Amino acid sequence: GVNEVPDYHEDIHTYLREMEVKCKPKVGYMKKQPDITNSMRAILVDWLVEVGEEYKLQNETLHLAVNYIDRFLSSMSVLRGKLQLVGTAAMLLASKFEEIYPPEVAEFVYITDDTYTKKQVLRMEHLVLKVLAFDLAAPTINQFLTQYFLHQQPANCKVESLAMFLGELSLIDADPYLKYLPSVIAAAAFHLALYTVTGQSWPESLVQKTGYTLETLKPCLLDLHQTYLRAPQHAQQSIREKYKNSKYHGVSLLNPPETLNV
Amino acid sequence: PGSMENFQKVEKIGEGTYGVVYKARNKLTGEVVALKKIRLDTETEGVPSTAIREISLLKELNHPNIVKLLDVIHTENKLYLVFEFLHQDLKKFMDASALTGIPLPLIKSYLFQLLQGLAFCHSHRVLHRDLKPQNLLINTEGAIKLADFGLARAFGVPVRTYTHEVVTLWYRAPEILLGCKYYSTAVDIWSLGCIFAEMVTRRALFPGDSEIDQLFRIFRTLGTPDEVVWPGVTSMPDYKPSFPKWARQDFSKVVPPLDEDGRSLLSQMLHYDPNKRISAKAALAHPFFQDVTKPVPHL
Ligand SMILES: Brc1ccnc2ncccc12
Ligand SMILES: Brc1ccnc2ncccc12
Ligand SMILES: Brc1ccnc2ncccc12
Repeated sequence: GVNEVPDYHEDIHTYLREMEVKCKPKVGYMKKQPDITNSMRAILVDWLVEVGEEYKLQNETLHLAVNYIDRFLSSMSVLRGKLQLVGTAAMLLASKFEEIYPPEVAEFVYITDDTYTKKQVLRMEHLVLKVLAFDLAAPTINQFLTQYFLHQQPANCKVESLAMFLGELSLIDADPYLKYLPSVIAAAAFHLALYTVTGQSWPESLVQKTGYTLETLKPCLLDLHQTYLRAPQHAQQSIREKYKNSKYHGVSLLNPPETLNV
Repeated sequence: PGSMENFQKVEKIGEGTYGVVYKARNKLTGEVVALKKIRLDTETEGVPSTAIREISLLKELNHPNIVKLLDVIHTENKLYLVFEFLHQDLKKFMDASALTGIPLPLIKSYLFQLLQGLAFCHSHRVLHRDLKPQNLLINTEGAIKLADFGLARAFGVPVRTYTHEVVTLWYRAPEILLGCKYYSTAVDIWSLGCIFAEMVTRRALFPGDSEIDQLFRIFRTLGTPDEVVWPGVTSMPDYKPSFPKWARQDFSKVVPPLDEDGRSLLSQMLHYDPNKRISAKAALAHPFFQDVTKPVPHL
């Protein structure tokens, strides 16, 4: 019914596909950042995961914030001492965009341990808005995932939660997920989730919707599959901790499959 | 791309939440614009979420039936939204079109354009969520455009739970009034439905003074809904069995001057069940519009 917008779902999907290309960060920006690294970004993203858990924020908000961070770091050189200020302003903006009840600015100041002032946070908010030119309605992995979900026959909450988890893991590591579009990571995540839980594969019906096959997703899948296998050892662990919760059907406790068989 | 030194203020023309709207003139190009000032010096939480949604969503919606945001002047204590100027809103026009009434060609033209604008919104994952005549701007050429996207929201598919009790009450869809967990594009259609009726009668179709009075006014016109007309209704969070059960009056009594085609379209806009309620896209093909044109306003 109308909650799945049947008269507009195609138009929307087509429009997000176009917009994900426009809202895309530069794949090679870390090497051009003098003072920050993939590892510093991973620490930041893993922290924003924890911030969303503490403030009971939508998963969509987290994804928006990272989109904003990556786009910002694509044109703006940032000292490591200021990396977190950017991420805080990013999470505030995402929250004001996406959440019914965003946390107050004071709360954002508080989660930074008074590293930064309220004045610093509000000034970085204006800068990110200037650098992004207010282009905040960015497609996220989640917006694709939720549409992919409508193709499940039948629907499996473990499939859905496990896809959310995997897509979320991908936020942590610019190498190699900066090279892949939201829509392609969501497709890898959905297939990997479906295969893990039920043994089934990317459906004919999503080939029709997306144009993606297992042929075209294979690069992101091989990466995502490694990230899943290695996730217990990753230095960042907030996402796994998060997906132990029953809210997400404890999907981080499922065993990854050893092999994908193409 | 712009600066306030090339604008000349002319007169106040309105008010939003974050301040006044001003008519101004670009001194280099001649263009007439509306300036919406958003207070930031007074803002202790930074840029308002209303403004962030308004600006981000409007930069993407380039359509002839959506008010065009031309520019954003980001000073340090001030934020100025530059829109194309339109002369009047639909509410002012309806009040000045009394005694004569709005001519059907123009009602039909305006409704048609409104549907084009809303459909374009819905096609770009955008709910307007405050459609009412005060927020629909008309020009001297015959255009009408959706405006005030301050309560608007980017939706995902399927929708999740968004802010409750949105839409000015007289225009709020029943599924919001019943506190449903999820609402979708159909809430905007409901608003246009009310507006359609309103253009014909020049008075609001459901002028309630409370959420419950609003429901009861709706029920007394469309009949109290049950599981047959609207499966789920008796389960909705704020459905109550004690609701009086009113008969659906014949729909030709709701808006007597309306013709067969108009009635058909209005009934489909005010269907209880958000799943059966017509979409903006489908409504464009309805025979009501078989002879539609774009005439200038008569006044
Ligand atoms: Br067939 C076809 C084409 C485009 N999109 C589609 N989405 C879902 C199911 C089938 C589709
Ligand atoms: Br014209 C115009 C554009 C934007 N907002 C407006 N608010 C009030 C009156 C006219 C407006
Ligand atoms: Br525009 C237009 C032109 C001709 N016939 C039409 N029928 C229905 C809706 C719009 C129409």
